[PDB]
Amino acid sequence: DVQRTIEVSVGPIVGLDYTLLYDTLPETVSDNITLPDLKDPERVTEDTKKLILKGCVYIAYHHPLETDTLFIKVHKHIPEFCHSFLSHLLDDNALIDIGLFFNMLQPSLGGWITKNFLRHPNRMSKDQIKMLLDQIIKMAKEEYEKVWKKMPTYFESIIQPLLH
Repeated sequence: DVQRTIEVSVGPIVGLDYTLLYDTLPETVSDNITLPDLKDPERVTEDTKKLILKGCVYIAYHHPLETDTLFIKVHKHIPEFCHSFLSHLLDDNALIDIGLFFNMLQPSLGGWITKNFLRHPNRMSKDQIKMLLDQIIKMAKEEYEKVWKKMPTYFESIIQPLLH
């Protein structure tokens, strides 16, 4: 029975417990996917990728104490898990154009978003970080070369302060 649990809990992201992830995601997400979907972004539709990513942002916002086993086995690995799903949805030389991305955000977050916040996401509040990550998922489908090509890692850098 040890092998039965290894089979289900272990997947592509090292250290992530896929059974605890499936259990922790909101039912609005888990009503629409299975645990094997979490292990294989390529077999998931674009819209279901976005639904999983939005769920990850939600449980990152509502994370448990960082000493809990659940945090170590799930939340600690959400940045890498989101990087994977984002890469599939959408290079060590390319950069992230903060100035273009700031303009892209004006219709949705222009009332409060600042260049400072985009350079230093750990300076945002938890509510702001959540709003930025949710907005990135909403927009995801020139700008590709400058912003979207680097977004999987930039998104990873934004959600990490949400976890603490």
